[PDB]
Amino acid sequence: SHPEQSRHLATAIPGPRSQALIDRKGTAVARGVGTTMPVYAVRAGGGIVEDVDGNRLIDLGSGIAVTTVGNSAPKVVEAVRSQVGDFTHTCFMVTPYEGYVAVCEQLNRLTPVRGDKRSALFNSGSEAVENAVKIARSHTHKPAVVAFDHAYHGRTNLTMALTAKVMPYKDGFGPFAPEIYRAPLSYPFRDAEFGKELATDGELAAKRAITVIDKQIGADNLAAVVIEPIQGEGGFIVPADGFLPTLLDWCRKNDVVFIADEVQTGFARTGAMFACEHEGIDPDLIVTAKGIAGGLPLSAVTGRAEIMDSPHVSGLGGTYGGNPIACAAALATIETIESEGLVARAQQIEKIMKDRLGRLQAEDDRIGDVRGRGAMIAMELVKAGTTEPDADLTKALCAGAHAAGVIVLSCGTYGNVVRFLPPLSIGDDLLNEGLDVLEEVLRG
Amino acid sequence: VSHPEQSRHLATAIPGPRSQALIDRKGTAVARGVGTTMPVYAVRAGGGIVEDVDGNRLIDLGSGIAVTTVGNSAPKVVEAVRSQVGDFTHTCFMVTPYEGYVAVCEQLNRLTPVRGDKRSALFNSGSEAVENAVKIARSHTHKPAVVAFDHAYHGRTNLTMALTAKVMPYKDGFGPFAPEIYRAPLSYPFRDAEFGKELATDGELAAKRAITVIDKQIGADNLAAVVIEPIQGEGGFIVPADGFLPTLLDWCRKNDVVFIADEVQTGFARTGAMFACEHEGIDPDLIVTAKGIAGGLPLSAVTGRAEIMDSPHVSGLGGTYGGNPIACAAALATIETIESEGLVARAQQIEKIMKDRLGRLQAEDDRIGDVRGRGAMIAMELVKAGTTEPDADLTKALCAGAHAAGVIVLSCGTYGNVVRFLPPLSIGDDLLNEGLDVLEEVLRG
Repeated sequence: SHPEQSRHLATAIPGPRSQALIDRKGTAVARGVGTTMPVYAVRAGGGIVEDVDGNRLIDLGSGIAVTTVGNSAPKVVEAVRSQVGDFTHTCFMVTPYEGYVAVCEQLNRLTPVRGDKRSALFNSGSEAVENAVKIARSHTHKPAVVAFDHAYHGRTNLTMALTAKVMPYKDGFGPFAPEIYRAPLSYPFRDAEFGKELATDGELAAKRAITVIDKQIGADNLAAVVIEPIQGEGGFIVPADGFLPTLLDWCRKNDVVFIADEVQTGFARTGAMFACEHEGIDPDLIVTAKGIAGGLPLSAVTGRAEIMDSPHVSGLGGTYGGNPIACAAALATIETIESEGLVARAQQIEKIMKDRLGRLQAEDDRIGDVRGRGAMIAMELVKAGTTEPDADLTKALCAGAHAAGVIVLSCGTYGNVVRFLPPLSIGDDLLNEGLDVLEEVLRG
Repeated sequence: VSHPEQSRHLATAIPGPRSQALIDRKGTAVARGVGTTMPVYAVRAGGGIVEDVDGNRLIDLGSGIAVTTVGNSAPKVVEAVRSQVGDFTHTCFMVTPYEGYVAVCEQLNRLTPVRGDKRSALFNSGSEAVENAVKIARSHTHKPAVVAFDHAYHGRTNLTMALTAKVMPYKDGFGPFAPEIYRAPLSYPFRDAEFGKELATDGELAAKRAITVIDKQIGADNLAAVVIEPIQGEGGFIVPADGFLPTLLDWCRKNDVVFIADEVQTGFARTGAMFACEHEGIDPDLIVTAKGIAGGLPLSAVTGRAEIMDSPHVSGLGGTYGGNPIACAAALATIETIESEGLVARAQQIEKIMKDRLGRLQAEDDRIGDVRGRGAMIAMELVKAGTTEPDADLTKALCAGAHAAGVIVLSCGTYGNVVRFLPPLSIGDDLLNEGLDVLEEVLRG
């Protein structure tokens, strides 16, 4: 039974029980673990998170794009409750189980990779990115990996290296994994300053990136190009059409592994099962996590078999990876997406969000850009009439929204992107109410 | 919760038909690099048994590589998970926090061998937790280098692969690796004895040799941290001579270097103490935990002195899933189970049984060169008779024979010649003795 599907302010935010927990957190948990919301969760589902003080908050974050099928989705709940009674863990590398194999089979069926495929399962998106890189290096016997401006790939030493922004992800945590290189990205809103055409000519932006890659790395030294189809933490940046196709074509001609990092965009989030579908991109490897298992810790790499099978037996794995409870949850998640038509639901949500935010942009020129696909939509805030970022306004907006019982996140290289990641279980009325709150706060 | 029948049972050949069908599916769906030890597919597990799809019931002497210490599907863990999942599966602690995360951190702070004011942070895997302990140490010290030891195992990410000593299969072809990672010599009494019997058990002098390497080849003013397992796990259940860890700790404290105890495998009752640092009264600066922490659910942690832990800036630590609320509920239940079922004492009982059985076997069979470990982390090292030459061939044959007779048993070691025993603390004496009987019978044959 989920919380009542209405916003409710029982107390000030934070309320007293949340504040008590904030004080406990401060004396038990390292300060490096930051928290966005000043409330403590007790129950969640549909479009709501209910806190320890009885407030019900509208969820426009889905736990950073994780609870796409909704928190405590009925199929996930049942799958976890059943499996936990059978076994919690055998370690797949010790005693295997059907759940792991079935999830790999489903990934192989569902992903935009073409031909014969194999998969492997881990826990976090960072681990899965690490394994995609291991796999590419093993297959190609080449060292280098290139990632892009505004990219985010995780918090391990190598995924920090792959990540572009230092504060807070990398600052003081190096030195970082070697032979990682940076290439320029298609970012239409900011590329427009140098030519309206370059803001829309994705093939040309890819050629700029290729020249960097060719000259500064060389295909014969390059294992892999890793890219998010839409940059997530970097600001919900959607590349100009032609950028991803041209990159993939270059990789295919130069024996370089094209790795799509769909940790955030994957599993119905962008109004397709995978965001690579929007331009018909068939990557060599695809990394998945977040929405894959309805909140349970699971991640994966799926890819062309000949690439995936290069690592030697026992060269991939980890103790917990592909946990049987998580696998049960992932199968339940897939079944939920397919049975409830959640890809189409993300499309419906895109229409509502782009309509509402577009009308807002029309009334407020501090909104420089509205962008994204499906239920991954954002607005970038700027000093009116310019592309100068306004992170101060972004912080103010988010703080005001939180005070009014709405969970909303920011992101961006310049800290000035307000993003929207509602779960696909949110109803239209709560989605529209959340956006109403943002409008009211922005007006004041 | 209803665990499988607590008896070994061979319903079919190993593998049976249903397992063979699954082996065939695995081969066409799963990357070959994900290896599997047992040729059987699990359906249910608990107590001291794993039951497979063909109805075979195998004796579990692996606990999923030291994870299901409290037993598979432990009653309190099952209850906690089932309760939590109905409330919420995930909010991201970094977005909307929840009490379970805080409560696990408070419990770690209370139970760990770190002294003074403490803080914790939660992740998913042991590799992630090691990575975090390193990030924390670097942030706090503003020094770059980290030293790990011969025979060390710390994980499968780029940096934890760097920290890990053995290349096959952990590192091979997966570099280049994270920079400013260095290697120092380890106390390994069995193999050190060839070079001096007295020296081999002098852990203080062993530490002094490692400190000389560290001083000369790195320098304290360039070194953020020393990371070490109290008993090396994948490297062979190597127990350092007494005085090694205390002397290393003392040097670190004198030289502003973070001493990181990697208790991913040794932690949470496994060694007959809550934490293995307790056996010599070591108080590390940071301690890494995972595996047994949450009864099989994916969770890991770093706990440490508050002034070190709080060095990273706000939002510098975390990850999307870390400290998942279902895993936190399982951790709280795991801790409660260890206390309520007296599992630390149970680990001590199992130590006695295993060391007595294996010591008798060693007296009768000169191919057993060494029997070592603590608690329910015990191993025997197999050698050519009369020597310390490793016998990986015998190890493999012994493990294969055991698997065919319905016993899950693992190997390890730098030279592939260590048979390890990691029974769950929920195993009955009779099944544990039966599992050991199987190993004996296979070894005789």
